[PDB]
Amino acid sequence: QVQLVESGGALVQPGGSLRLSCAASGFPVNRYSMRWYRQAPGKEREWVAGMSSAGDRSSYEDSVKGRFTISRDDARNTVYLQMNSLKPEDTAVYYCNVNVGFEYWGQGTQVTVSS
Amino acid sequence: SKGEELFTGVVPILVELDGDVNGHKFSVSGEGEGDATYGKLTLKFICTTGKLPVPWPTLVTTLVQCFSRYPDHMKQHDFFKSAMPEGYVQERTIFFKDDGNYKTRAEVKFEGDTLVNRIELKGIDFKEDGNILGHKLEYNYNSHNVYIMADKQKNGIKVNFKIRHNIEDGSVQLADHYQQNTPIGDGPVLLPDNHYLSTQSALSKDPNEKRDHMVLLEFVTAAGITLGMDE
Repeated sequence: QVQLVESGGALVQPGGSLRLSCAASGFPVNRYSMRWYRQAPGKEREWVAGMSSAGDRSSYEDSVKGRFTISRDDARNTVYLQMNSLKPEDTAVYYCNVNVGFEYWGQGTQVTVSS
Repeated sequence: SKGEELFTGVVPILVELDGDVNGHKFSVSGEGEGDATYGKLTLKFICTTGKLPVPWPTLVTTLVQCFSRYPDHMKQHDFFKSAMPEGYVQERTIFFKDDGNYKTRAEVKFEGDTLVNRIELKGIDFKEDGNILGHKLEYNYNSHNVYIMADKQKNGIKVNFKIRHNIEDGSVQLADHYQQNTPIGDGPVLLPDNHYLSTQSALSKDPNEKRDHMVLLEFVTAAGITLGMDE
Protein backbone atom coordinates (compact mmCIF):
# COMPACT_ATOMS: atom_id res chain seq x y z
CA GLN A 1 0.00 0.00 0.00
CA VAL A 2 1.54 3.26 -1.27
CA GLN A 3 2.84 5.85 1.19
CA LEU A 4 5.09 8.94 1.18
CA VAL A 5 6.95 10.47 4.13
CA GLU A 6 8.86 13.73 3.83
CA SER A 7 11.47 14.80 6.35
CA GLY A 8 14.30 17.31 6.57
CA GLY A 9 12.46 20.54 7.20
CA ALA A 10 13.94 23.14 9.51
CA LEU A 11 14.48 26.78 10.24
CA VAL A 12 17.36 28.12 8.17
CA GLN A 13 18.75 31.59 7.50
CA PRO A 14 18.62 33.34 4.12
CA GLY A 15 21.38 32.03 1.82
CA GLY A 16 21.44 28.79 3.77
CA SER A 17 21.15 25.26 2.49
CA LEU A 18 18.81 22.43 3.40
CA ARG A 19 18.17 18.97 1.98
CA LEU A 20 14.70 17.45 2.11
CA SER A 21 14.13 13.74 1.62
CA CYS A 22 11.11 11.50 1.15
CA ALA A 23 10.77 7.81 1.95
CA ALA A 24 8.52 5.93 -0.41
CA SER A 25 6.94 2.56 0.20
CA GLY A 26 4.48 0.52 -1.83
CA PHE A 27 6.03 1.06 -5.24
CA PRO A 28 9.43 1.37 -6.93
CA VAL A 29 10.58 4.95 -6.90
CA ASN A 30 12.30 4.24 -10.24
CA ARG A 31 9.14 3.37 -12.14
CA TYR A 32 7.22 6.58 -11.55
CA SER A 33 7.84 10.28 -11.99
CA MET A 34 8.26 11.88 -8.55
CA ARG A 35 7.55 15.53 -7.87
CA TRP A 36 7.96 18.13 -5.12
CA TYR A 37 5.38 20.78 -4.34
CA ARG A 38 5.31 23.51 -1.71
CA GLN A 39 2.42 25.36 -0.09
CA ALA A 40 2.96 28.73 1.54
CA PRO A 41 0.56 29.93 4.22
CA GLY A 42 -2.76 30.75 2.55
CA LYS A 43 -1.48 30.22 -0.96
CA GLU A 44 -2.13 27.58 -3.58
CA ARG A 45 0.04 24.45 -3.56
CA GLU A 46 2.79 25.17 -6.10
CA TRP A 47 4.78 22.72 -8.23
CA VAL A 48 8.51 22.92 -7.50
CA ALA A 49 10.51 20.11 -9.14
CA GLY A 50 10.18 16.67 -10.66
CA MET A 51 11.98 13.87 -12.40
CA SER A 52 10.74 11.43 -15.03
CA SER A 53 9.99 7.78 -14.34
CA ALA A 54 13.19 6.79 -16.14
CA GLY A 55 15.33 9.32 -14.29
CA ASP A 56 16.66 10.75 -17.53
CA ARG A 57 14.93 14.14 -17.13
CA SER A 58 14.55 16.73 -14.38
CA SER A 59 12.39 19.86 -14.38
CA TYR A 60 12.07 22.84 -12.10
CA GLU A 61 9.75 25.84 -11.82
CA ASP A 62 11.32 29.13 -12.87
CA SER A 63 11.61 30.51 -9.34
CA VAL A 64 13.91 27.71 -8.10
CA LYS A 65 15.73 26.74 -11.30
CA GLY A 66 19.47 26.72 -10.48
CA ARG A 67 19.10 26.61 -6.67
CA PHE A 68 17.29 23.32 -6.16
CA THR A 69 18.36 19.91 -7.36
CA ILE A 70 16.07 16.89 -7.31
CA SER A 71 17.55 13.39 -7.18
CA ARG A 72 16.74 9.87 -6.00
CA ASP A 73 18.26 6.70 -4.57
CA ASP A 74 16.50 3.81 -6.35
CA ALA A 75 17.79 1.19 -3.90
CA ARG A 76 16.73 3.06 -0.76
CA ASN A 77 13.51 4.07 -2.54
CA THR A 78 14.10 7.64 -1.44
CA VAL A 79 13.69 10.99 -3.20
CA TYR A 80 15.71 14.11 -2.33
CA LEU A 81 15.43 17.85 -2.85
CA GLN A 82 18.68 19.74 -2.41
CA MET A 83 18.17 23.43 -1.70
CA ASN A 84 20.79 26.19 -1.81
CA SER A 85 20.65 29.97 -1.70
CA LEU A 86 17.40 29.74 0.24
CA LYS A 87 15.34 32.93 0.12
CA PRO A 88 12.55 33.95 2.51
CA GLU A 89 9.96 33.22 -0.20
CA ASP A 90 10.99 29.57 -0.08
CA THR A 91 9.19 29.30 3.23
CA ALA A 92 6.43 26.70 2.92
CA VAL A 93 5.39 23.15 3.67
CA TYR A 94 7.07 20.88 1.15
CA TYR A 95 5.20 17.82 -0.11
CA CYS A 96 6.43 14.96 -2.23
CA ASN A 97 4.01 13.61 -4.79
CA VAL A 98 3.48 10.54 -6.97
CA ASN A 99 0.76 9.06 -9.15
CA VAL A 100 0.30 5.31 -8.97
CA GLY A 101 -3.29 4.63 -9.90
CA PHE A 102 -4.48 7.67 -7.97
CA GLU A 103 -2.50 10.63 -6.65
CA TYR A 104 -0.56 10.33 -3.40
CA TRP A 105 0.87 13.01 -1.11
CA GLY A 106 3.17 12.87 1.87
CA GLN A 107 2.01 14.64 5.02
CA GLY A 108 4.63 17.30 4.34
CA THR A 109 7.65 18.87 6.03
CA GLN A 110 8.09 22.49 7.10
CA VAL A 111 10.79 24.81 5.77
CA THR A 112 11.13 28.27 7.32
CA VAL A 113 13.64 30.79 5.99
CA SER A 114 14.25 33.84 8.18
CA SER A 115 16.97 35.48 10.28
CA SER B 1 19.52 -30.49 -8.47
CA LYS B 2 22.51 -28.37 -7.45
CA GLY B 3 20.98 -25.86 -9.85
CA GLU B 4 17.60 -25.68 -8.12
CA GLU B 5 19.15 -23.85 -5.15
CA LEU B 6 19.48 -20.89 -7.51
CA PHE B 7 15.66 -20.57 -7.62
CA THR B 8 14.87 -20.64 -3.89
CA GLY B 9 14.03 -16.96 -3.94
CA VAL B 10 13.25 -14.24 -6.43
CA VAL B 11 15.43 -14.04 -9.54
CA PRO B 12 15.87 -11.07 -11.91
CA ILE B 13 14.95 -11.90 -15.48
CA LEU B 14 16.22 -10.39 -18.69
CA VAL B 15 15.01 -11.29 -22.17
CA GLU B 16 16.38 -10.26 -25.58
CA LEU B 17 14.80 -11.22 -28.91
CA ASP B 18 15.78 -10.41 -32.51
CA GLY B 19 13.09 -11.33 -34.99
CA ASP B 20 12.60 -11.57 -38.74
CA VAL B 21 9.17 -12.59 -39.98
CA ASN B 22 8.49 -12.41 -43.72
CA GLY B 23 11.31 -9.88 -43.88
CA HIS B 24 9.82 -7.72 -41.17
CA LYS B 25 12.69 -7.37 -38.67
CA PHE B 26 12.12 -6.37 -35.05
CA SER B 27 13.56 -6.58 -31.55
CA VAL B 28 12.07 -7.07 -28.10
CA SER B 29 13.63 -6.35 -24.75
CA GLY B 30 12.13 -7.72 -21.57
CA GLU B 31 12.67 -7.58 -17.85
CA GLY B 32 11.01 -8.56 -14.59
CA GLU B 33 11.46 -11.37 -12.15
CA GLY B 34 10.70 -15.02 -11.50
CA ASP B 35 9.79 -16.74 -8.29
CA ALA B 36 9.93 -20.47 -8.98
CA THR B 37 8.74 -21.16 -5.45
CA TYR B 38 5.25 -20.08 -6.58
CA GLY B 39 5.92 -20.73 -10.26
CA LYS B 40 5.37 -17.02 -10.95
CA LEU B 41 6.73 -14.71 -13.66
CA THR B 42 6.16 -11.00 -13.86
CA LEU B 43 7.62 -9.30 -16.91
CA LYS B 44 7.37 -6.26 -19.18
CA PHE B 45 8.38 -6.36 -22.81
CA ILE B 46 9.11 -3.46 -25.10
CA CYS B 47 9.39 -3.57 -28.86
CA THR B 48 12.64 -1.68 -29.09
CA THR B 49 12.31 -1.19 -32.87
CA GLY B 50 8.99 0.60 -32.63
CA LYS B 51 5.95 -1.27 -33.85
CA LEU B 52 5.82 -5.02 -33.50
CA PRO B 53 4.96 -6.52 -36.91
CA VAL B 54 3.29 -9.51 -35.27
CA PRO B 55 0.74 -9.81 -32.42
CA TRP B 56 2.34 -9.86 -28.98
CA PRO B 57 0.68 -13.12 -28.07
CA THR B 58 2.46 -14.94 -30.91
CA LEU B 59 5.67 -14.23 -29.05
CA VAL B 60 4.74 -15.40 -25.55
CA THR B 61 6.01 -19.02 -25.69
CA THR B 62 9.21 -17.92 -27.42
CA LEU B 63 10.04 -15.11 -24.99
CA VAL B 64 12.10 -19.39 -19.22
CA GLN B 65 10.59 -22.65 -18.05
CA CYS B 66 13.18 -23.02 -15.30
CA PHE B 67 10.73 -20.82 -13.37
CA SER B 68 8.05 -23.52 -13.37
CA ARG B 69 7.04 -24.75 -9.91
CA TYR B 70 8.03 -28.38 -9.54
CA PRO B 71 6.19 -29.76 -6.50
CA ASP B 72 8.31 -31.65 -3.98
CA HIS B 73 7.26 -35.06 -5.31
CA MET B 74 8.73 -34.19 -8.74
CA LYS B 75 11.81 -32.14 -7.96
CA GLN B 76 13.79 -34.93 -9.63
CA HIS B 77 12.14 -34.23 -13.01
CA ASP B 78 13.08 -30.54 -13.24
CA PHE B 79 15.48 -30.65 -16.17
CA PHE B 80 15.35 -26.89 -16.67
CA LYS B 81 16.79 -25.90 -13.31
CA SER B 82 19.31 -28.76 -13.24
CA ALA B 83 21.18 -27.43 -16.28
CA MET B 84 21.83 -24.16 -14.41
CA PRO B 85 23.80 -21.99 -14.25
CA GLU B 86 25.60 -22.88 -17.52
CA GLY B 87 22.10 -23.16 -18.95
CA TYR B 88 20.43 -24.84 -21.89
CA VAL B 89 19.69 -24.24 -25.54
CA GLN B 90 16.01 -24.09 -26.42
CA GLU B 91 14.90 -24.55 -30.01
CA ARG B 92 11.39 -24.55 -31.44
CA THR B 93 9.43 -24.71 -34.61
CA ILE B 94 5.98 -23.25 -34.21
CA PHE B 95 3.36 -24.03 -36.83
CA PHE B 96 0.48 -21.58 -37.16
CA LYS B 97 -2.49 -23.41 -38.67
CA ASP B 98 -3.20 -22.34 -42.24
CA ASP B 99 -0.34 -19.81 -42.04
CA GLY B 100 3.42 -19.47 -41.56
CA ASN B 101 5.89 -20.75 -38.97
CA TYR B 102 8.46 -19.47 -36.55
CA LYS B 103 11.77 -21.17 -35.97
CA THR B 104 13.49 -20.08 -32.79
CA ARG B 105 16.79 -20.68 -31.01
CA ALA B 106 17.31 -19.36 -27.52
CA GLU B 107 19.90 -19.63 -24.79
CA VAL B 108 18.77 -19.61 -21.17
CA LYS B 109 21.69 -19.19 -18.76
CA PHE B 110 22.69 -17.16 -15.71
CA GLU B 111 24.79 -14.10 -16.38
CA GLY B 112 25.70 -12.90 -12.93
CA ASP B 113 22.64 -13.10 -10.71
CA THR B 114 20.30 -12.62 -13.66
CA LEU B 115 18.46 -15.32 -15.58
CA VAL B 116 18.87 -14.34 -19.23
CA ASN B 117 17.00 -15.54 -22.31
CA ARG B 118 18.43 -14.54 -25.72
CA ILE B 119 16.47 -15.66 -28.77
CA GLU B 120 16.65 -15.37 -32.50
CA LEU B 121 13.37 -15.86 -34.28
CA LYS B 122 12.71 -16.32 -37.96
CA GLY B 123 9.32 -16.68 -39.52
CA ILE B 124 8.43 -17.49 -43.09
CA ASP B 125 5.50 -18.45 -45.25
CA PHE B 126 3.13 -16.04 -43.54
CA LYS B 127 0.13 -14.56 -45.31
CA GLU B 128 0.48 -10.77 -45.42
CA ASP B 129 -3.17 -10.47 -44.41
CA GLY B 130 -3.57 -13.55 -42.23
CA ASN B 131 -4.17 -13.52 -38.51
CA ILE B 132 -0.55 -12.91 -37.57
CA LEU B 133 0.80 -10.30 -40.03
CA GLY B 134 -2.70 -8.82 -40.22
CA HIS B 135 -2.95 -8.40 -36.45
CA LYS B 136 -6.19 -10.26 -35.79
CA LEU B 137 -5.33 -11.97 -32.53
CA GLU B 138 -7.09 -10.77 -29.40
CA TYR B 139 -4.74 -9.40 -26.76
CA ASN B 140 -5.04 -12.22 -24.27
CA TYR B 141 -3.51 -15.62 -23.62
CA ASN B 142 -4.85 -19.02 -22.67
CA SER B 143 -3.92 -21.82 -20.31
CA HIS B 144 -2.22 -24.89 -21.67
CA ASN B 145 -0.61 -28.25 -20.95
CA VAL B 146 3.04 -28.46 -21.97
CA TYR B 147 4.03 -32.12 -22.46
CA ILE B 148 7.61 -32.97 -21.56
CA MET B 149 9.55 -36.12 -22.35
CA ALA B 150 13.18 -37.24 -22.09
CA ASP B 151 15.63 -37.29 -25.00
CA LYS B 152 18.30 -39.67 -23.70
CA GLN B 153 20.34 -39.28 -26.89
CA LYS B 154 20.74 -35.47 -26.91
CA ASN B 155 20.94 -35.62 -23.13
CA GLY B 156 17.91 -33.38 -22.76
CA ILE B 157 14.14 -33.09 -23.08
CA LYS B 158 11.76 -32.97 -25.99
CA VAL B 159 8.60 -30.93 -25.62
CA ASN B 160 5.34 -30.80 -27.54
CA PHE B 161 2.12 -28.84 -27.12
CA LYS B 162 -0.48 -26.70 -28.88
CA ILE B 163 -1.19 -23.06 -28.10
CA ARG B 164 -4.72 -21.74 -28.70
CA HIS B 165 -4.78 -18.15 -29.97
CA ASN B 166 -8.11 -16.33 -29.68
CA ILE B 167 -8.90 -14.59 -32.96
CA GLU B 168 -11.08 -11.49 -32.88
CA ASP B 169 -13.71 -12.93 -35.25
CA GLY B 170 -14.47 -15.46 -32.55
CA SER B 171 -12.46 -18.35 -33.96
CA VAL B 172 -9.33 -19.83 -32.44
CA GLN B 173 -6.08 -20.58 -34.21
CA LEU B 174 -3.74 -23.36 -33.19
CA ALA B 175 0.01 -22.91 -33.02
CA ASP B 176 1.75 -26.35 -33.00
CA HIS B 177 4.92 -26.32 -30.91
CA TYR B 178 7.87 -28.62 -31.42
CA GLN B 179 10.52 -27.93 -28.82
CA GLN B 180 13.90 -29.31 -27.85
CA ASN B 181 16.22 -28.36 -24.97
CA THR B 182 19.85 -29.43 -24.56
CA PRO B 183 22.30 -28.46 -21.77
CA ILE B 184 25.12 -26.05 -22.49
CA GLY B 185 27.34 -27.35 -19.71
CA ASP B 186 29.00 -30.75 -19.37
CA GLY B 187 27.45 -31.10 -15.94
CA PRO B 188 24.99 -33.85 -15.08
CA VAL B 189 21.33 -33.02 -15.60
CA LEU B 190 18.07 -34.66 -14.56
CA LEU B 191 16.36 -36.54 -17.39
CA PRO B 192 12.66 -36.55 -16.51
CA ASP B 193 9.84 -39.07 -16.78
CA ASN B 194 6.98 -38.12 -19.01
CA HIS B 195 5.10 -35.26 -17.37
CA TYR B 196 3.56 -31.92 -18.27
CA LEU B 197 3.22 -28.28 -17.20
CA SER B 198 0.02 -26.33 -16.47
CA THR B 199 0.30 -22.77 -17.67
CA GLN B 200 -1.89 -19.72 -17.07
CA SER B 201 -1.03 -16.26 -18.34
CA ALA B 202 -2.54 -12.82 -18.12
CA LEU B 203 -1.61 -10.12 -20.59
CA SER B 204 -2.17 -6.50 -19.74
CA LYS B 205 -0.98 -2.98 -20.66
CA ASP B 206 0.92 -0.36 -18.68
CA PRO B 207 -1.45 2.62 -18.77
CA ASN B 208 1.53 4.97 -18.76
CA GLU B 209 3.53 3.32 -21.52
CA LYS B 210 3.55 4.85 -25.00
CA ARG B 211 5.77 2.18 -26.52
CA ASP B 212 4.42 -1.01 -28.13
CA HIS B 213 4.68 -3.36 -25.17
CA MET B 214 3.35 -6.35 -23.25
CA VAL B 215 2.90 -6.82 -19.52
CA LEU B 216 2.82 -10.49 -18.60
CA LEU B 217 1.78 -12.41 -15.47
CA GLU B 218 2.22 -16.13 -15.66
CA PHE B 219 1.90 -19.14 -13.36
CA VAL B 220 3.26 -22.57 -14.31
CA THR B 221 3.18 -25.76 -12.28
CA ALA B 222 4.48 -29.24 -13.11
CA ALA B 223 2.01 -32.13 -12.95
CA GLY B 224 2.25 -35.76 -13.81
CA ILE B 225 0.36 -38.40 -15.59
CA THR B 226 -1.83 -40.81 -13.66
CA LEU B 227 -2.34 -43.95 -15.77
CA GLY B 228 -5.84 -45.40 -16.10
CA MET B 229 -7.24 -48.85 -15.37
CA ASP B 230 -5.44 -50.29 -18.44
CA GLU B 231 -2.05 -49.83 -16.71
